[PDB]
Amino acid sequence: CPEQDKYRTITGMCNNRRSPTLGASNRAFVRWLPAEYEDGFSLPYGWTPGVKRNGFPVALARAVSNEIVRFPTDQLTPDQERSLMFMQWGQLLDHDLDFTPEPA
Amino acid sequence: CPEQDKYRTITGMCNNRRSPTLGASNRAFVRWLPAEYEDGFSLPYGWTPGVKRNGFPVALARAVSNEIVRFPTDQLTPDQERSLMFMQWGQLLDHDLDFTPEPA
Amino acid sequence: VNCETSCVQQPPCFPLKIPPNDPRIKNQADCIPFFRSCPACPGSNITIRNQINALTSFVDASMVYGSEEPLARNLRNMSNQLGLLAVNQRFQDNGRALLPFDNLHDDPCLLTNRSARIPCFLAGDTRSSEMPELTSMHTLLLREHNRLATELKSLNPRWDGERLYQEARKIVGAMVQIITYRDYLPLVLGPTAMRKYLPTYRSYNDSVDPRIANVFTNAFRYGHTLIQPFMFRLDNRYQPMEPNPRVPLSRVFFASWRVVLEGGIDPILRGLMATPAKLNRQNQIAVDEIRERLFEQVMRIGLDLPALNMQRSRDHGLPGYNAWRRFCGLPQPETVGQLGTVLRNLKLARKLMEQYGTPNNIDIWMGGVSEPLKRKGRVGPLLACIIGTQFRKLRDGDRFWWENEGVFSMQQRQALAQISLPRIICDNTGITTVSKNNIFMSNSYPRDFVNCSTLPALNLASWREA
Amino acid sequence: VNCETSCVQQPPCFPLKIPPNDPRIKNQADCIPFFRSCPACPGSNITIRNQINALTSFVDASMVYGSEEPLARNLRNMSNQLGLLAVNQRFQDNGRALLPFDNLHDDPCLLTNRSARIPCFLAGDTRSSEMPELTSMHTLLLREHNRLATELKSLNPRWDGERLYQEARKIVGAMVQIITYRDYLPLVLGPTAMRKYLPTYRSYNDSVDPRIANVFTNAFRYGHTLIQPFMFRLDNRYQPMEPNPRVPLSRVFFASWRVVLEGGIDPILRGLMATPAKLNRQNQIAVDEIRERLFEQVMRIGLDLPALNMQRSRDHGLPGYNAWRRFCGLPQPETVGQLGTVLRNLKLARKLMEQYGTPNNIDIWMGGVSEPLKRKGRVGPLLACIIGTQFRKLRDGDRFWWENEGVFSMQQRQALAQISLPRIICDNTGITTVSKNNIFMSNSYPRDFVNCSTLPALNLASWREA
Ligand SMILES: *[C@@H]1O[C@H](CO[C@@H]2O[C@@H](C)[C@@H](O)[C@@H](O)[C@@H]2O)[C@@H](O[C@@H]2O[C@H](CO)[C@@H](O[C@@H]3O[C@H](CO[C@H]4O[C@H](CO)[C@@H](O)[C@H](O)[C@@H]4O)[C@@H](O)[C@H](O[C@H]4O[C@H](CO)[C@@H](O)[C@H](O)[C@@H]4O)[C@@H]3O)[C@H](O)[C@H]2NC(C)=O)[C@H](O)[C@H]1NC(C)=O
Ligand SMILES: *[C@@H]1O[C@H](CO[C@@H]2O[C@@H](C)[C@@H](O)[C@@H](O)[C@@H]2O)[C@@H](O[C@@H]2O[C@H](CO)[C@@H](O[C@@H]3O[C@H](CO[C@H]4O[C@H](CO)[C@@H](O)[C@H](O)[C@@H]4O)[C@@H](O)[C@H](O[C@H]4O[C@H](CO)[C@@H](O)[C@H](O)[C@@H]4O)[C@@H]3O)[C@H](O)[C@H]2NC(C)=O)[C@H](O)[C@H]1NC(C)=O
Ligand code: HEM
Ligand code: HEM
Ligand SMILES: *[C@@H]1O[C@H](CO)[C@@H](O)[C@H](O)[C@H]1NC(C)=O
Ligand SMILES: *[C@@H]1O[C@H](CO)[C@@H](O)[C@H](O)[C@H]1NC(C)=O
Ligand SMILES: *[C@@H]1O[C@H](CO)[C@@H](O)[C@H](O)[C@H]1NC(C)=O
Ligand SMILES: *[C@@H]1O[C@H](CO)[C@@H](O)[C@H](O)[C@H]1NC(C)=O
Ligand SMILES: [Br-]
Ligand SMILES: [Br-]
Ligand SMILES: [Br-]
Ligand SMILES: [Br-]
Ligand SMILES: [Br-]
Ligand SMILES: [Br-]
Ligand SMILES: [Br-]
Ligand SMILES: [Br-]
Ligand SMILES: [Ca+2]
Ligand SMILES: [Ca+2]
Repeated sequence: CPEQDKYRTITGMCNNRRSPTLGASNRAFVRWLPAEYEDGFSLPYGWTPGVKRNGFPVALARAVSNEIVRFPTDQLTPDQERSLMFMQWGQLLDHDLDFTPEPA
Repeated sequence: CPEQDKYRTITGMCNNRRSPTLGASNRAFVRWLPAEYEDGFSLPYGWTPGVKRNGFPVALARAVSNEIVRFPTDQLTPDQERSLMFMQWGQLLDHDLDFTPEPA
Repeated sequence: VNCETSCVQQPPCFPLKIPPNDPRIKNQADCIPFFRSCPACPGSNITIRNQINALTSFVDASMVYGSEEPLARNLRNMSNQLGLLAVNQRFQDNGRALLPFDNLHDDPCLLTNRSARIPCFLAGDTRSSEMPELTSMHTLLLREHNRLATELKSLNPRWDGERLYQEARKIVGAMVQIITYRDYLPLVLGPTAMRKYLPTYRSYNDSVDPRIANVFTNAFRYGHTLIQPFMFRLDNRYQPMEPNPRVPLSRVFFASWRVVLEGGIDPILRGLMATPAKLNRQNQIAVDEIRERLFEQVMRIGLDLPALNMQRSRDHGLPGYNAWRRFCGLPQPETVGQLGTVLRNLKLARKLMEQYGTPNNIDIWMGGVSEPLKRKGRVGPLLACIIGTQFRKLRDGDRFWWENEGVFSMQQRQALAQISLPRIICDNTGITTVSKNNIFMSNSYPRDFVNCSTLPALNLASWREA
Repeated sequence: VNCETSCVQQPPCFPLKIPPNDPRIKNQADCIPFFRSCPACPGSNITIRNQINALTSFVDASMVYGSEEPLARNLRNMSNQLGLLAVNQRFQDNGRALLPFDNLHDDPCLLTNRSARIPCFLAGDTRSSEMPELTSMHTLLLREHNRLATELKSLNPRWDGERLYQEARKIVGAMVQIITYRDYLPLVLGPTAMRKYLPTYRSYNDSVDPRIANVFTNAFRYGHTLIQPFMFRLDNRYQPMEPNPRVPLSRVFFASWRVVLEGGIDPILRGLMATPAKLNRQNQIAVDEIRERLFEQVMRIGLDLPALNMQRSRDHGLPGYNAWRRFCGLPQPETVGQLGTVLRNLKLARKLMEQYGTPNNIDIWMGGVSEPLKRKGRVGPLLACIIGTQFRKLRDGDRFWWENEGVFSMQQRQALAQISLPRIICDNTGITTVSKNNIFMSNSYPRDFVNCSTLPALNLASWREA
């Protein structure tokens, strides 16, 4: 890291001089809690048939969405004190903060 | 991880059910603070000639040892309130807790 | 194994299986496509699998400028010394600049309208074309950068291209920080959570880890609950702009052609300002436009965004609801009765219990969006803790935070204190009537609107080098 | 390559550079041997390099049983159903068990006495032969395991090998936890730091991270300041064991032959009980036996343990003194004056600043051992915080903590509460007079001693299956 600079680097490198990669791009996320995998180190819960999580069957993501998230659109409640721009700034801001790469 | 167990595993595996590798052998240490490397990710301070750590030269470990740690053996002070066994249990306990492997 | 065309579960695919009596997919041999997030350390029999953030964590407008040097370079106009971002060289929006096109191998945008032949846009971030309302915001900030760079060239003749770009980039970043912490975050968290997680700023603290936490990537998806089933477009007097004023969201995803061929960003920005967000209710969580028809036009099957969020949290090895409550110092309900009390909704607690068996296994996005919203806020206690904690770190642990001593002068901070999203819209669009501050609260025209003329534009006099 | 035989700085080596006019290493271009700790994720251009713990973090006597299954099985006597640990088949210590020999590729113990031909010992941990005193403790617990297994076999005749082994192993682990937390840590931390970091155990908490922190591997090396320059051997009346009762440490490292051929473990264990440890003082930190002559018989030149500790902290990317002070909630000295105040020693602070320039750069081991010792403790505030925090986690985060509900019966816990290191020595050696509790404080014969006959044996009655 340069002893002195004038602006941000494009990658975020050197924002934190004592630990130069913190906040920079193409770096592993920090864990606020230890990860919980089916095998303890790499497989996601729900990967292996019959394997439970903490004493209970893993619920299919699609089943939870069908059962709890699904709702009749005509019931939709317009937020009287929020503009749709509130949603949009959110997405825009999320896209300044994190993008999690996947294989093509 | 089995449902129930009366004994510890040899590797420490499954001591923590939600995250079964926690405390288990051949795993990376947990970081209580972000690592501080010369290049931010791997080179140790003292690796690259001319590279300072936070504005000051990296002090040679052997120089620190010579100037600050070295002392006349005949000046050694016997601890009136501790046995040598106090030292020895420490090392024995240290060897129950951690071993940082190095290539042969 | 092709995760997009096969339902076989093998690295790196983690297809969502289909339950019996599914409302849409009656074929249980089918599945919802899912690619596992890239591991930080591939094949390791030592590390606990982690995922990667491809962007800078800092609120630095990296979605405008890019998070990698090649890209940041390719996004600049390097044909003169004006320090501008490159614009579209084939189309303009009523005289104004569009984002440049991208060169994608399997461009999804083209598939949204084969006739149009309009590819995806190229930006600081790779998702700018995902919805036209997002594309419009990228386009806005792109224009603001160039405008600033232009005015900056006026105030300081000597400043070269590099200087112009960086100084303009610095103001845009500050604008994103200001809009975010002054206007956006308080309405996300509410009064109490804002006081708690974002106390008054003091100054840069180099021990404050500014990295995005794995859990944030999923919790901040709380926004999916705010999505309306339509893209709303209005004319200069905020009336429905025919012939397609209310297009289903399932026909706007990656539809860059709509920005280019259907009126530009003005009708889109007006729609964002004068249309109410959807409110998150405990039995009205997320609309089918994203739960049943996400990306329908650009792949073999419609996706389920809420389902993807829960699949992703497991892909990422994220702890369940109670672990996150504990982390946040919030009580951890163990019985359906306890859950009912925390949720102030016995019916919802029951549904969650019958799906998960224990509140310990509720996926973080599902549990998070399930809590009743805090007063004058739009998330519950858990998400408030997770989002507020994240943003405090992004603020306090940023050496270039706009308020940090040394970044801007006292008079420069005074000048930036006058910026607003409405103002930016006024400076880079044909729209002359804009929402009153706070833009994220105002949503009813003409009641919550004012002319641009009454709003002072950023005074850059204190940027004079003289 | 071979980091042991050249001074080239290339992976995996990080040789220590020598300062000009070094009192020993006069060729300034030469070096002190050093191999980088294995990275958790080799050659990664994404991950922040980290190091590996090859052991179980838990206080579970893994230094006895092994932390890997194949080794674990190889330490066990599988020639019968007595659930015993394997013992040396070539030698005995006055009719008692020694550790078996290991099968090393470049056995360093062989080098300590070429004519004796005694290889290193095989144990749960690979460093058992590092010094005979350590070897003696390893041997003691091996005997204790076999003793417990035998006693349990008489009480529970139907119990097979596996059961006896597991039950004995469980008791041994419990003993190590008890001696460590009841007798050892209080004398490390001082009463104040003990109440602070080690409050009354309540119960197992599955959310407490029990992993060893990277900095602890370096901070717990405070014990190096406790090392005397000799191995003291005493006869059965606690007098000097002739002809050589005081062996320079530089000639006992990896000297397993001394255990086998020079009197076994009794003289060694008496030596440990009736000789004071070295007191750490600010101008008497660590002796030259380890600072100039560490491992002299098995290396090209003597190593420097203090200097290795500092090089190691850098290899591991550990933050400097002030960052650790901050982590611990302790005031961060920024000037020589301030450091002088914190250390209660302006001269020392001055020497540290001449070497380091800023307190922010002082290595954790060096800063840590420099601090004035807490009352009735053997470390300062910084090390107290780091060590205390680590042991709390190891206790609270261990599902098989001896006091955790369901591990042992109430009757068993009461029995275990009566164990002590002095009694274990009585049970497994020819020593009949041992130290008064606390064995870690007691250090003067005959004053601090008593007959084994006045110490009751562990009551195993409550292990009998009804
Ligand atoms: C079981 O053990 C759990 C772990 O406890 C730790 O280890 C044990 C051995 C003890 O030493 C213990 O003292 C340790 O805390 C324990 O869960 C823990 O509970 C605490 C208290 O609720 C949680 O702290 C809260 O954290 C949240 C989130 O921020 C934290 O994490 C981030 C990321 O690392 C940091 O940047 C923050 O600084 C925090 O460390 C905070 O929002 C919250 O503070 C807010 O609220 C308090 C009260 O109003 C205010 O004082 C603050 O200003 C804030 O407004 C706390 O700091 C901790 O996250 C959690 N850890 C885990 C792993 O879950 C649990 O309670 C134990 N259970 C029992 C029965 O013993
Ligand atoms: C600069 O920021 C630093 C980081 O601050 C955190 O994040 C920012 C964004 C804020 O939200 C802030 O509130 C957060 O704390 C900040 O340094 C931090 O300072 C605190 C307070 O001194 C430190 O907490 C202390 O930690 C030690 C060590 O244990 C911790 O770590 C272990 C293992 O990793 C965990 O398991 C523990 O739960 C802790 O998290 C504790 O020993 C200590 O608690 C004891 O002392 C108090 C007071 O006597 C008692 O009441 C308790 O019962 C305990 O006996 C504290 O919890 C924190 O470690 C430290 N973080 C870092 C990175 O250094 C710094 O002060 C800021 N400076 C300025 C000028 O703002
Ligand atoms: C136009 C509205 C939005 C979408 C269309 C959309 C889509 C997604 C998709 C496809 C993902 C990935 C799903 C998966 O795991 O496979 C996704 C991720 C994230 N979102 Fe979404 N989103 C729209 C809108 C929002 C809003 C308003 C958000 C915030 C208020 C929001 C957030 C997020 C976050 C943080 C993620 C993770 C990003 C990463 O890769 O790190 N989204 N969204
Ligand atoms: C007979 C006394 C002791 C030694 C001889 C000895 C030697 C070492 C060596 C060679 C290392 C590694 C040095 C390096 O990094 O190159 C070392 C590491 C550790 N020690 Fe040492 N030690 C003796 C005695 C003690 C005592 C009394 C300790 C504790 C009270 C103590 C601790 C440690 C620790 C925790 C380590 C790191 C272990 C790891 O690999 O994780 N030592 N010691
Ligand atoms: C660069 O700037 C000049 C002047 O504004 C403009 O004519 C040209 O189109 C720009 N180039 C690109 C690629 O945007
Ligand atoms: C596709 O774009 C064309 C312009 O090429 C436009 O005429 C047509 O309306 C669009 N098709 C749809 C289905 O919207
Ligand atoms: C196993 O135990 C039996 C009886 O204690 C003994 O004969 C034999 O030497 C032991 N074997 C080993 C390898 O220790
Ligand atoms: C080496 O060991 C032999 C026994 O094999 C012993 O007689 C001799 O004294 C030892 N040498 C030294 C230098 O101690
Ligand atoms: Br996380
Ligand atoms: Br650490
Ligand atoms: Br273009
Ligand atoms: Br998106
Ligand atoms: Br208008
Ligand atoms: Br043997
Ligand atoms: Br050792
Ligand atoms: Br005796
Ligand atoms: Ca960013
Ligand atoms: Ca262990």
